Amino acid sequence: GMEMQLTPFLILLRKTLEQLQEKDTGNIFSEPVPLSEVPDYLDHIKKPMDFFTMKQNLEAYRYLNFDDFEEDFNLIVSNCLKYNAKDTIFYRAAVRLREQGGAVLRQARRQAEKMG
Ligand SMILES: [K+]
Ligand SMILES: [K+]
Ligand SMILES: [K+]
Ligand SMILES: [K+]
Repeated sequence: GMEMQLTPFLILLRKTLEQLQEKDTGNIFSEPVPLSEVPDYLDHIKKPMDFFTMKQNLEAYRYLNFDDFEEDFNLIVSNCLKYNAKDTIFYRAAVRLREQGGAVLRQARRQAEKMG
């Protein structure tokens, strides 16, 4: 709302991004999928996303609401489910990350709501 301040909001997103990365204990989503090694990746995936790209977007002031930040985290998970077969560790790690990251985002959303 009209009382929310830029700096406190961005510090909340920086802490939330660190918490979401802490849940990716495999470091699967740290960096963009390398297209030289996975050349069919963009056949399936229209908007690649990863935690490094999210950190760049955050520090470029591209996240000015909570839902745009959440949408990019959800894209990390949804892209992994789309590309990888259900029997893979990567697919099951993305399902887990959706669960654990959802809990991180619920606590962070309460802090955003208290900024008015
Ligand atoms: K990590
Ligand atoms: K992936
Ligand atoms: K599953
Ligand atoms: K899911």
